[PDB]
Amino acid sequence: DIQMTQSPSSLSASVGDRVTITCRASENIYSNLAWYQQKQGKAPKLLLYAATNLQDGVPSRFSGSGSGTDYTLTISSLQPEDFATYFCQHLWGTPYTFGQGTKLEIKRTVAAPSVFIFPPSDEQLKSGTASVVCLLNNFYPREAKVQWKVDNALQSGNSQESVTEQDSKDSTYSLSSTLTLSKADYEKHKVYACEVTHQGLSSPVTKSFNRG
Amino acid sequence: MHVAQPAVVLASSRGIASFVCEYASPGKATEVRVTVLRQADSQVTEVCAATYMMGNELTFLDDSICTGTSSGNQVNLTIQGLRAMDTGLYICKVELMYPPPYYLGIGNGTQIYVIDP
Amino acid sequence: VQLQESGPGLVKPSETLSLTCTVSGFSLTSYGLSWIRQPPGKGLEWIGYIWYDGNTNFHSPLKSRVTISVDTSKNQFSLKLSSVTAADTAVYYCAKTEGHYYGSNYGYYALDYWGQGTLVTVSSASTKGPSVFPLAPSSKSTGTAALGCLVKDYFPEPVTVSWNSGALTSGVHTFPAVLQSSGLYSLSSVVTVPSSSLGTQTYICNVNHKPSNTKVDKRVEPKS
Ligand SMILES: *[C@@H]1O[C@H](CO)[C@@H](O)[C@H](O)[C@H]1NC(C)=O
Repeated sequence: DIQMTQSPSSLSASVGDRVTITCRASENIYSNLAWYQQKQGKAPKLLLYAATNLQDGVPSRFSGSGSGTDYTLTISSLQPEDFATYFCQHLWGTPYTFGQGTKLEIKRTVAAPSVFIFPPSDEQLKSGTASVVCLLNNFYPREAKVQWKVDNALQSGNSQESVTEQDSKDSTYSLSSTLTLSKADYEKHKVYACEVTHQGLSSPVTKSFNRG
Repeated sequence: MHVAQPAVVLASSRGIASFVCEYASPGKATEVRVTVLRQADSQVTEVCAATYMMGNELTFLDDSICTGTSSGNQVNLTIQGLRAMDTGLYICKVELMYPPPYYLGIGNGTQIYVIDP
Repeated sequence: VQLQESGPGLVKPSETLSLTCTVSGFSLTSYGLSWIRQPPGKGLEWIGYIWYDGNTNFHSPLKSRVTISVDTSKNQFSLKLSSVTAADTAVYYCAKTEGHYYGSNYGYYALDYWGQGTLVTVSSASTKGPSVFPLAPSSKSTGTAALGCLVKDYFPEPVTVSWNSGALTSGVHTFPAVLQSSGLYSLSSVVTVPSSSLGTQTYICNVNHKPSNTKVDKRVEPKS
């Protein structure tokens, strides 16, 4: 009945900067607004009730403004811990509709990944499966390319990457590329390499092993 | 929850003052209590009050100095028999009882002025 | 002060979904309980509420199908969604709805306390339990070493992993699951621990797949 729209859908801003999240309502809600912080994997935490009044537990750098239909947030002196997806909600009407939500991103300093590689455990080989894993640990930005090679034979549509969200303290990423061969195809080859090229490092780094 | 009412009113020579108290509501508030307070020299006291059931009129408490008529989400409060001693700020308090959730609103108040012939 | 959701991780399509929200610190106070859901990587959606009156009078896109109630004796509220479809895959939260004194007025409500949230994936498929294998550290001393656990082939989401039954915590990286070509999920968990403490320190990963009711404690160590 009364819909909400936030903007922008996402944004970036370095640590220490001042950032604001706007949330305009269709009708007038007379400052019956709530702001929420959600770090994925957890339920959202209430920051501001009554538009401007901030909840006891929340730091003072969080503050709200606005009236009538247009309302805003403000983070004077942003911290890395504030990485989350922020939501606004009106509670002046039958359905307490949430806003679409804005995703705040830290944007840290450039950092290179620590590359690791993991051969498939013999425990797994018994079952008939063969999963060889490659680990990019703590880097920024997320834009990174990993190339799998089996006896210098490039693997293209065989891996599955899985990247974790920006860290609370490090403000970094981590990637998990897993190559999946057949038990037969696996032990019919020698060298398994994980070539990692990234902005943080000068020469593409390769971490490999010979099954034996 | 904000409730609006005239900033200032002049009571006629007869001694009749009137003011409306219109209030913001989420929608369909079956029961509402209106309560008028008189702010004298640094003290507030309830002079009249009334419940407001939707779809019908008001129901004031006996000995209430006020009488009113409804119209959606606003009541047209009139008080009779006034003289200079009764001049003060007449705040009206409105609260939504049923159905929940409960809300509570208080206006800036209508400053009623009076002078005797 | 606290509350948590309890519901089945999986439910077949076109049959009523039933949840519960066991609570503590309620009553003896003018309380109101809301229900909220959040599909994967999607925004929040408010469903309904219920107050200490027992009043469940509201409107919402789901009002047609939902049926919120309360069992005062057991201290738990029950949401019941009807004829579920793929659209109803989401994390369902229950949250206390509390009013506030602000200046002369009272009201300005907001969801004060939230629960952990129970993820329910509607699907016709059967629940498969995970196989968990080790990812041991290789021959390399110097920054430091790295090890992990591979949780493969399970359905449905989620699985939760903790190292040394919650003791390690520092330096961990448990990645999001990925849907394999087969249709079963799989994820990896990883830790970076000092090279000094490898043979003189024990490392276990505690995986738990509640939907299948399987829990495993796998020990990870070098391969001689
Ligand atoms: C308020 O009551 C008085 C007396 O009847 C009169 O002015 C009228 O009825 C009401 N005023 C308005 C503007 O509705």
